[PDB]
Amino acid sequence: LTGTGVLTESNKKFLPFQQFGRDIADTTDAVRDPQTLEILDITPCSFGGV
Amino acid sequence: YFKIYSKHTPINLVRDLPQGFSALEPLVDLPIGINITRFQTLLALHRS
Ligand SMILES: *[C@@H]1O[C@H](CO)[C@@H](O)[C@H](O)[C@H]1NC(C)=O
Ligand SMILES: *[C@@H]1O[C@H](CO)[C@@H](O)[C@H](O)[C@H]1NC(C)=O
Repeated sequence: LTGTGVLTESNKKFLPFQQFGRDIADTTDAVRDPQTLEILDITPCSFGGV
Repeated sequence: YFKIYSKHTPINLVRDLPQGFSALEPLVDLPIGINITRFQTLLALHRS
């Protein structure tokens, strides 16, 4: 799952079967780590208008 | 693929199904790749 963002600690408690979390835009908000098996919350980068 | 979803619920109703809401979690996915059109429950006898 390729992406670009800031990875933060996720308060969300995923169910054991669940590995991904999809926002209203069908883009992964959070992903369950494939090595340490924890939940990481993806947030987009600080885009802005100049 | 054979998907088995299951849920265990503690109830205290004597006869019929209780009325309520309980979403079934997915338990196990089986790579079987076979045709299935019929099923049968397996019970256990009690011998004395
Ligand atoms: C290997 O993966 C398992 C779970 O998939 C994890 O518990 C374990 O810590 C991992 N080992 C290393 C060295 O990352
Ligand atoms: C699956 O079994 C049914 C019952 O015999 C049969 O009608 C059907 O053609 C079978 N399908 C395949 C893909 O074998």
